[PDB]
Amino acid sequence: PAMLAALQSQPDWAAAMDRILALTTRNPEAFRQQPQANRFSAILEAVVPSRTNPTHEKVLAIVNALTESKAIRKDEAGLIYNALLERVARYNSTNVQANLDRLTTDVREAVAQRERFMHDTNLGSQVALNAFLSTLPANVPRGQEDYVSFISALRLLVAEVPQSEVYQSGPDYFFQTSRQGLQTVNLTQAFKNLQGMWGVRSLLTPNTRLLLLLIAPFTNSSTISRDSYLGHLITLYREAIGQTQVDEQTFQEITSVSDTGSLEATL
Amino acid sequence: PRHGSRPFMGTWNEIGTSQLNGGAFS
Amino acid sequence: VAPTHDVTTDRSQRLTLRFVPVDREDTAYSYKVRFTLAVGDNRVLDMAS
Repeated sequence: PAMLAALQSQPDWAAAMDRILALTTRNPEAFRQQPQANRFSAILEAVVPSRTNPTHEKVLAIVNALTESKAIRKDEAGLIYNALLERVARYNSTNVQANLDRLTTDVREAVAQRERFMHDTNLGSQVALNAFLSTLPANVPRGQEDYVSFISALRLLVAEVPQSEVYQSGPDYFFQTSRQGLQTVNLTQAFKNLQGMWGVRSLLTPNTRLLLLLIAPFTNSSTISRDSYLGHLITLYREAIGQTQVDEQTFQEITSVSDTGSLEATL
Repeated sequence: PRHGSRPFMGTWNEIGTSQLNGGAFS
Repeated sequence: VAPTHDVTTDRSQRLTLRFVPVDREDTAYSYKVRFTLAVGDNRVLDMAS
């Protein structure tokens, strides 16, 4: 967000007194040959460099930052830029003209948090979930305490699938997405229909089934035993996921050999 | 009628500055 | 920008040079003139001129 300001403005002096002096490597005999007008319009630069006025540049180094995180929309950085320039062209001083400098050489460096924001989704995945888990009932359900293993598999899923896995709080009911596409929106305040079977050995509306199928991959010997339903189903969903991988590769193979066809004797 | 004729590895008008006839300027 | 000192010359060259005829023989149906073309030195004349 700065070199995009460098690569939007500011067309050096070492590179100029490295060429006039003929200290380059590839073609030293470069500056000598130019017309004796250029060679007298580049020698009086690396002999008495001309000052500059950097405000615009680093101000453009701030706009290109805002509009890349999300404030000032892409189409408004022609009013924001003028407004910022005129503000910093009023109150300017070594005061502000520096306070910028720090802002521009910190905003491009203090981007690690932003990177973190999208590397553990600690923006709407764990802060939301670790909020929703605090809206759950007490952590002592009656039947079993396979509860905690499931509720931890949920956190692991949300933390190890950065894709989007956003956890909205679309009003009273917090709902889990499986991707920004969102074609597996399962309601996470509607598994207070699993605070039923948390411990037993057709009452699951697929919404609950959707959550089970969504996390299952991330369950191993955790939700465990023959803890009824919740146990097996998870195991059966994992088995079905493996079989689905098998059938996926099989169908690609059988359609690369060559119409419903494979879809029948696969499904 | 025959032409052939030589001189064609391109042209120079080298840079660091650009072409001749002027573009626009009596 | 034009090219400088390396294509032109400050020494007094000439642009249009007379070559008054050296020898002019003759006949009825003909005409012989023999000039002595001098291309100076370091000059480069192209015949088309």
